[PDB]
Amino acid sequence: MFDAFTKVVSQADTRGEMLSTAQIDALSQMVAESNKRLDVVNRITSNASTIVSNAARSLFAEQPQLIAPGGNAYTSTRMAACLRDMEIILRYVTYAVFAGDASVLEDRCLNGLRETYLALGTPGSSVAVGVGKMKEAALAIVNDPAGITPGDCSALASEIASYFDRACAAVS
Amino acid sequence: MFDAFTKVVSQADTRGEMLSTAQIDALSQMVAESNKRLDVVNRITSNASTIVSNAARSLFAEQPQLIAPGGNAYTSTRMAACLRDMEIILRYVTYAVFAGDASVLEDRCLNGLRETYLALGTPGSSVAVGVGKMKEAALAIVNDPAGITPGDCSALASEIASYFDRACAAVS
Amino acid sequence: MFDAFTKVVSQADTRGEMLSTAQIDALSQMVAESNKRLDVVNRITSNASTIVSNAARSLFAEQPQLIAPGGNAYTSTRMAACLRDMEIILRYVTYAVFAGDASVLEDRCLNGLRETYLALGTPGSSVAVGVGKMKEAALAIVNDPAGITPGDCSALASEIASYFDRACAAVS
Amino acid sequence: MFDAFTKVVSQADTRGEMLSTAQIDALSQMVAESNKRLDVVNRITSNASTIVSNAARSLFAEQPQLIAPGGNAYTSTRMAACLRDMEIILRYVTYAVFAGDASVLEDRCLNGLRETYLALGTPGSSVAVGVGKMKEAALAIVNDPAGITPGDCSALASEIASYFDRACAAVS
Amino acid sequence: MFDAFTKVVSQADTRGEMLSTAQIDALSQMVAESNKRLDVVNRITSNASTIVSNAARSLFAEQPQLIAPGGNAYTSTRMAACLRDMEIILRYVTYAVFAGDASVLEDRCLNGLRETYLALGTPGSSVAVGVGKMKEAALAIVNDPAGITPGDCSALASEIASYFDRACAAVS
Amino acid sequence: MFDAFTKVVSQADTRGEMLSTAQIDALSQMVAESNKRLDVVNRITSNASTIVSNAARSLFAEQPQLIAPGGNAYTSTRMAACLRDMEIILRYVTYAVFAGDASVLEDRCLNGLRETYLALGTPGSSVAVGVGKMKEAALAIVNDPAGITPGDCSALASEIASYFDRACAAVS
Amino acid sequence: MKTPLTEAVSVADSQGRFLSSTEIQVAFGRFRQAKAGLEAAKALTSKADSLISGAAQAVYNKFPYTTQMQGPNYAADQRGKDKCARDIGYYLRMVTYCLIAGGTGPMDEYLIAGIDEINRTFELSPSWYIEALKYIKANHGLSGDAAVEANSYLDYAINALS
Amino acid sequence: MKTPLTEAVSVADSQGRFLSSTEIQVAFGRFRQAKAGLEAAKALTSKADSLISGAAQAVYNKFPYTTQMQGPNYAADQRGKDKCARDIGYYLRMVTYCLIAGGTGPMDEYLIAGIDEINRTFELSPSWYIEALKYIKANHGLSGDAAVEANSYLDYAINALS
Amino acid sequence: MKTPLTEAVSVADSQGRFLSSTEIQVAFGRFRQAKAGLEAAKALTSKADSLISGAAQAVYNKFPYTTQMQGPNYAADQRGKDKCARDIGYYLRMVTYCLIAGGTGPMDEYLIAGIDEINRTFELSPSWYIEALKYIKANHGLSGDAAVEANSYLDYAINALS
Amino acid sequence: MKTPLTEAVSVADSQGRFLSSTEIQVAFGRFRQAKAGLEAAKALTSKADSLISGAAQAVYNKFPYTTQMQGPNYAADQRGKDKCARDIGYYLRMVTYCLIAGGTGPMDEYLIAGIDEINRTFELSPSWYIEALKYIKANHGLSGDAAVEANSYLDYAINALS
Amino acid sequence: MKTPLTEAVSVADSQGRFLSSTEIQVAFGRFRQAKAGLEAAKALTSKADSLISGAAQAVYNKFPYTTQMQGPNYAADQRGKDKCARDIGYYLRMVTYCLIAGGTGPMDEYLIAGIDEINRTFELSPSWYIEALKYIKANHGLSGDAAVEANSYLDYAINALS
Amino acid sequence: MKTPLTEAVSVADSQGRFLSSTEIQVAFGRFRQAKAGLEAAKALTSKADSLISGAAQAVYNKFPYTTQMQGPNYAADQRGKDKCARDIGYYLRMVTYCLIAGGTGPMDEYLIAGIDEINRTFELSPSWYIEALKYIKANHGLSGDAAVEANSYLDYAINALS
Ligand SMILES: C=CC1=C(C)/C(=C/c2[nH]c(/C=C3N=C(/C=C4\NC(=O)C(C)=C4C=C)C(C)=C\3CCC(=O)O)c(CCC(=O)O)c2C)NC1=O
Repeated sequence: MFDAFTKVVSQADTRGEMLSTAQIDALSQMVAESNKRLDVVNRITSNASTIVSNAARSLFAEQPQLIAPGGNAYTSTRMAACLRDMEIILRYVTYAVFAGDASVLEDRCLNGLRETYLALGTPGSSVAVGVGKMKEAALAIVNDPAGITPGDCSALASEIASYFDRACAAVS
Repeated sequence: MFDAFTKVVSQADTRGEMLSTAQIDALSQMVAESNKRLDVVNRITSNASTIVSNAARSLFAEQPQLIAPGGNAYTSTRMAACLRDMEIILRYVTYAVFAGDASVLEDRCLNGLRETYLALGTPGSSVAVGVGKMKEAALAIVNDPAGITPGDCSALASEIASYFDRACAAVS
Repeated sequence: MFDAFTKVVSQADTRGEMLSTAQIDALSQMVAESNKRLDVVNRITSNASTIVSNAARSLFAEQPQLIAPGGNAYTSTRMAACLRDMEIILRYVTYAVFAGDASVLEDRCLNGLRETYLALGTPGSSVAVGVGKMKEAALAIVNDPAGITPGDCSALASEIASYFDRACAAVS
Repeated sequence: MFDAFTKVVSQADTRGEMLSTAQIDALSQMVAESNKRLDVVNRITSNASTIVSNAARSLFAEQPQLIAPGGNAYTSTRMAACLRDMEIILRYVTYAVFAGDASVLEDRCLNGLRETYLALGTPGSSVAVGVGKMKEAALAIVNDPAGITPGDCSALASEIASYFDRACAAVS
Repeated sequence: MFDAFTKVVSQADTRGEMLSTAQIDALSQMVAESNKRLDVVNRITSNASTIVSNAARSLFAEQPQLIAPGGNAYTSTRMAACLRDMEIILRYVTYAVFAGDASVLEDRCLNGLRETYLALGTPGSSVAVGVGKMKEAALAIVNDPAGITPGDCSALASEIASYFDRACAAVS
Repeated sequence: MFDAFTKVVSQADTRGEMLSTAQIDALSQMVAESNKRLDVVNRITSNASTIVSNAARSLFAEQPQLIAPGGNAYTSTRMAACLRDMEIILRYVTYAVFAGDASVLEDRCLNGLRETYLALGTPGSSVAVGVGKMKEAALAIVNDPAGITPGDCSALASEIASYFDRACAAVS
Repeated sequence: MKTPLTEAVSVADSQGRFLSSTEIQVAFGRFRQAKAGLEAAKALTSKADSLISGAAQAVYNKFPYTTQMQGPNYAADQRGKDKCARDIGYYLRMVTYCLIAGGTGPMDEYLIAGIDEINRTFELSPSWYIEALKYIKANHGLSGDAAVEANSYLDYAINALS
Repeated sequence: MKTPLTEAVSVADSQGRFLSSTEIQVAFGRFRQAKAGLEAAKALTSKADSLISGAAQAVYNKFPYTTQMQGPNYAADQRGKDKCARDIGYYLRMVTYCLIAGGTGPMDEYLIAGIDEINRTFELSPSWYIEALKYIKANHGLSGDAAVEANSYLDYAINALS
Repeated sequence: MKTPLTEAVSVADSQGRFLSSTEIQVAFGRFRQAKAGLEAAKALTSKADSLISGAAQAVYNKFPYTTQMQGPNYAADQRGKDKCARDIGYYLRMVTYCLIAGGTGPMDEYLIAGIDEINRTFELSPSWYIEALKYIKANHGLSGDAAVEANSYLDYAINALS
Repeated sequence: MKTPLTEAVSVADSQGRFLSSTEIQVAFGRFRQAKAGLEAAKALTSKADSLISGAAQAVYNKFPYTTQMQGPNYAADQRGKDKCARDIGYYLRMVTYCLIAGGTGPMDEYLIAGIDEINRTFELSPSWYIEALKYIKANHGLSGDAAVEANSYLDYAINALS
Repeated sequence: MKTPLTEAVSVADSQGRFLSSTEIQVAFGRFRQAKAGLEAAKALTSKADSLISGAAQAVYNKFPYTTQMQGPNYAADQRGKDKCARDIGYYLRMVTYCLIAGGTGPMDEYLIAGIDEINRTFELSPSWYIEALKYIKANHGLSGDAAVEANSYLDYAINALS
Repeated sequence: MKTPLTEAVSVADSQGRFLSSTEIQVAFGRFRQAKAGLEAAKALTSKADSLISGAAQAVYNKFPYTTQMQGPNYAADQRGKDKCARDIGYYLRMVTYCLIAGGTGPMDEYLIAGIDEINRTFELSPSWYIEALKYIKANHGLSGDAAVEANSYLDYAINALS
């Protein structure tokens, strides 16, 4: 996997180059804003199970066919499985945010997922809706002005939404 | 795997229903005829090795190309393996009978078998002929009137043939 | 795997035949020339690391793109791997020579290799060039008149080139 | 392991004898009273978790040192493990009752246990106290006249007490 | 393990010395007589199963308690195992002879065996009697003048008896 | 394993107490001087191989019997193994220093070691001499005034010496 | 699944053995019990509605807060009451399945496995369901073997939740 | 061992489970079968001597060479005739054990495991024993369940040797 | 255990590596955090009694039934009320330990592992403890980094219980 | 397969090694043995017919019942006598192969592996074949190393069957 | 790879855990170190050409035979002199990479793994490179934390080669 | 160890087999080669001192810097010159052992395993030893099979070091 640094480093290496001082300045900038990154990781994590449970509940109300007997989330093995996936996707999104690079999320979570769902009969579009709701709730928790040093987190919010969107796209 | 009971149960769960009293009566019926079912399992089992050896002998007499040097059942490693498969198919057929449902036979024995033989160069048609022979001998042993309380075992004979027929189909 | 003997045996078995005295005489001939065979194996083996190192060095000089940063043999993991493959192919070549039958080289080394390289991005044509250079150096070392009882090794030289050619073909 | 039958069979075999008809009558007897045995198994089993939890609670009340910080059942890892042992012993006691022979309980549960606890720093005597408590509650459940065909279960109650006692002795 | 060569080598290495020409001449002597060594290996091996079966038979006739119900070789699992041990000892004795050094027999067969038998309840003295019988039959087969170039095999006979003796001592 | 913090925590837990503001104050003190601790870890680490090689060379000079043929460090397998043990001890000492607690060194390295050496024939006293040499060179490297902010590192030197001495004691 | 028939086959298959007198005895066990079991499932089915309301009301009685705390995990509104009756329905339905099959299998598979995660996740209390099951035992009205078998499944659920 | 009671326990123990209705059904199966089984063991025991001689005799009739080839694997002498009766004895005895236990277990463990090595090693022919077993079947004179169960064990030995 | 120092060593050990700049940076991270963390642990310790009562009372307020249902899993008597305070005490004490160590480790080891079994076994509701923890967050009165780190441990217990 | 050449190569390959003096000495051993071995295969081939009938006849003599018991495993009819000679043919042919290759390999692979199952399944007696091999030994008329090596494969078959 | 950020994630992922305070402290470590580290990479980059020649020259000075033995593994011709400077460049470039990433990772992956096989294969002496690295240490002219971290990577390469 | 006799036995043992013609052929190979091999070990032994000095000197000539750089890895003093000859002695001694045992075994075990660590650790150059070995080849003065086998061990050492 890559973090924001080693992503740049690996690209440099295949060119046999040292980083341009422009590149280094970009990284310096990312460093200077890292407190905000870490806050976002802590906040999302600190609400993982309400993020997950709420989105799940909400999804089910919108899509009752999912939990009607016969639906993919009917029976406890399956509901459990379904909740577990929500948590997993959220886990890997937080990883990518912390590392500052989508690779962990791409490689270990999303890659091959669309095919896994197809084979199982799980409706991807539905998962994506789930992911769509977690993303909203997450961002709202990130952006909450209470209890934090006031500043602009909007670039970060934009990045975090990016990672959620990838997850949703990867199962759609 | 399913037995006759859990097969119905699993269908009823996917519909979120309890069994209709019709369905319960059908299962009662199967219970009432269960002594015959157990007799059939016992009798085929108690003759497994003559069922297998006679069918095998017969098959080879019909198809000498199988045991001519060059042929798929030539050499001890292969003859052994070939006899072993006959025994295996017979075993799973008796399982299905005992359980009153094809699933065990389908899932753990026949599924993937055609592909195995294709890859090996084993002539499936020939295995099917062997199965065919085992089926005749089995049924004759099942239907033998001597040494048993007389009754009608015809529906059961029909079911037992069914299972044999599935196996032959699965390699043809 | 087969050696020269068991190759012929295995053929004879699929026909149900004992070997024709023509076939035995062919083997006797191979036995009578076997000291040369063993010399060739010993000689190539005794020079394995210069055979490999010189061919590799040479290859890189002809194909600098391989070791330019970005190239498939750039970075130590990859250079080591690439030298290791060189060594491996030569190892199996000497096996086939010692056994007097290509099977070991075919089965355990070449089969699947084209695909491996394709998947990895390794340029097979390049490997073939390396194999090709090893081949030249091996034969020269085999044919060196110094320090050995003079005789004709040409048939053997022909065989050994055969094996190298197979390896080159198998990745081309 | 042995059940009541095979226990006697194994003993007869090491003497090369068939069972004396005295021996067979003894087994017939045990068969005739088998409904009671099965009730006892069903009854204890159907109350496993109140048998365990109540004993456990009671033990801790008598021995608070066990759940004072520093005591062997302080911390959740430990309390879990402790309750888990209670449940395990109880499970093996029910097995010995169902099979009508102590072997399963001796072989797979008690043997080596004294030594495991010594090594860990778990106070055996305390475990014994817990087993004793489960014993009382078990027997009361077994002997409850409510909801059952009335009859004499005393010999069985004596057997069951035996198994518990063995478990207590084995850690004492 | 050691063979006759590496035994001497290993001893020379712990002294940091090359072999004394006396020590080399000793090994040359062993080399010169090697054809007889190989004959002995072939001949015992070629009769393994009569060597074993005959000794086992004779042992049981001398020691009927062994095969009386209750005795260590009673039941098929046990007789099989007992026969198997006879064959094993014989196998490792032949190894020792072939290698010209006791180490393979010592390390992989005899070491720990006394203790295995003690724990099992197998009467070692008995096994020793069995070994002692295999020894007699083996040597008679070695020393048979028929069908071989006449010569003196006495030193070898002495060595072979040595190995059987070790085995018998190792369980006595 | 414990680090300085969790060692104190675990002790508090077994008493069921929160840390005394005394104990917190002691940890605060350790935190304030932590830059020096990390320098010591870096410094020893950055010289691991000269620390080891120099120590080992010196040991052998003092103790030639170790590398005379027959001696425990004679032969390449053994010399390698001996050098490896030197490196391993030094690695675990640096661990204990970094964690500020002897546990990792005690648990995963020293415990059982005396017995290992006994069984192998390795002279522990010698290993302790080696360790003792490593200790000297390490401390000299730690205490070197060149290239660092001047300050007092004596308490830390005293600690570090402690860990080495434990290792030496553990094999003595 | 855990049912006498499929478990007999499973052991046999896992040992590479044709069935023997042992497995046939199992079958005998199952088929004789089935008489009681089937009858019991029928009876339970025909009392379905009554037993479900009955139980739900029992739970609300033992735990009144559940009919009046705000929040999706309770039954203060219709939504919640429906969920609760649904779940109880599920338990009863499984108990009928177990009776039909002659083993816990169906409940193990469709209900028990992962129940812990759900109740933890959705803040449902096992205590509540235990009451529901207790009520069904006291009020199913079966007798003889039908009663004893049914109860075993009910006590099985209870043990699973405690 | 393969008996209904010990297998019930083993599956439970291997799954870390308390026994349930399934295993109790197994025990039911076993205990009803036991009535026939025990009675059959009784009958076989009391005909022991006759069945054994009769079988031995049957074998010597089908395979006359065995009463007259020299060599330790045959019964041309008293020694051989005694071994042969002994072995047949052993088979019968195991068949009684199986009846008593309700499964092939005792035969699997005392007799079947390693049989192939013995017969190979000592050059005994399975065909001979098969004949002994076929004779027992024809002549035990059991009827009803006793007969069926006893035969299942005799055919089981036969299948094991063929 | 999960603490920056011990995990740095563990990775290194599992990889057979001497420590490098990476692990030194970890220590840097830990030691800088520790200034806040230690102060925080101090503050919580000196408010121990007040936070505990306050929390217990909050749980009793949100869930009044727990102060008046008969039975050992509730706090309708002194015994119960003591247990409940004791448990809350434990949570707080763990949160201090976590601050001191710089990670969840101590809570993971002494409290989190096996929690699920206890609550299931003793019929304690995770909902209750979540309220206790919410109260401690709202009332510990820390600020700055101390507050953020302490809350991360409190929300971590919360996540573990939901 | 088990032959000096392919075993030399296999050890080497499993050790990831180029071949060395050791494996070269193995080839030397094989190549010197081959002079005798090949000549021996030739001689055996040119007596094929005589050795086969001779042997068959030898078996029928030792075991007359085989030429007259009804039933497919015996040689009472032409069919059975053909099968029997065929099988003996196979044993001889394998023995030639082993001489050619210089090891048991061909026999191990084509004949030995699974023989036990065949003889058990089709009720063929190993004793019978052992006699055939004994006869081939007594009558192949080889001498010197040819004889020693050939017998080694004949006794090997014998051992395999006892 | 070995960097603070990716290692943090790896441990977490291998443990199936969301990130906690521990991993956030790691990141803090990394981000504070990054200020020095990045500045250090910049300074080393701007002195690239001078440091590389200087080092090369240092090696040729300590080991003069290298500028005059015939043969491809030496720097007696332009070809060799270029290679040597190329390799020293690689070392420097990796050292910058390490500073950027905050760990040995880039060096481990791109350069260290397999270095032993190269030097053995091409007869390059680790001693030579060690001198280059020593020179770079003496001459990079960094100070403060930038020097300390840079040197840790240079010493790391040195340890790897000795 | 790698020698024809012990490998023969190992393959057999790992296969659970008695030895056969294959393993006997291996021994034949070994025993015939031994005539040459033993005589070669003798001749090497009697030229020991001359060969060792000779080689050490060759090394010092090819690599003059080794007799005059300061530092414990070189031969600029008596101590270093003694070490060097010692080591060459060790290589020669192993070559004799390999001839005696008929394989690389003794060299693999006593010398080759771990050599890479030593030379890395003590900064010894493989190049130097290669020259020693080349010298021994050019000067042992053996002929015929003695020469060819001896050289195979010398080249073997050389391949191990490059
Ligand atoms: C442990 C071994 C064991 C076996 C093998 C066994 C068999 C068995 N077969 C049975 C019945 C029977 N078996 C048959 C069998 C046949 N009817 C046919 O037409 C054909 C020819 C056959 C079988 C296909 C019939 C008709 C009945 C009576 C109907 C019934 O009881 O279901 C019965 C019930 C009682 C009886 O009539 O004796 C048993 C117990 N019981 C055992 O305990």
